[PDB]
Amino acid sequence: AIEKRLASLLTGQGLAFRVQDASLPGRPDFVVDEYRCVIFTHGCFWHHHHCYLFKVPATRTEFWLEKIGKNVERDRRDISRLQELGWRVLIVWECALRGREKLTDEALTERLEEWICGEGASAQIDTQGIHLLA
Ligand SMILES: [Zn+2]
Repeated sequence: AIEKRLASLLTGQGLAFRVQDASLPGRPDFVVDEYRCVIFTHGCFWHHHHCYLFKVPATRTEFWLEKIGKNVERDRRDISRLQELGWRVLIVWECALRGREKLTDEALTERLEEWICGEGASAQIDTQGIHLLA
């Protein structure tokens, strides 16, 4: 589900990028060839984030937890394969992009500028800032 916010923010920074790229593991939402980095915009429910957007469904609970667990394992392998290929990976969680605690365009823009152009190690952005992936 292509993120409007991010396409316009990346465009404003002067960067060229590909979107929803099926040629790379995980089909990353945005790919910036010039800086060897890819960006995923993950939903907090489907990818099992630890924030307030994560809610356990009251119906077929076990089924849902098993399914979302499998999504997480698949995400870990896609991220490892990308890194083995030489890509840096950023995950921007949904809680940073939409809803009550979302970042301002200014805060979000500054974190993107430093991470892309400063060649930061793989990381993830949430409502509390930027964190390494490992
Ligand atoms: Zn979240």
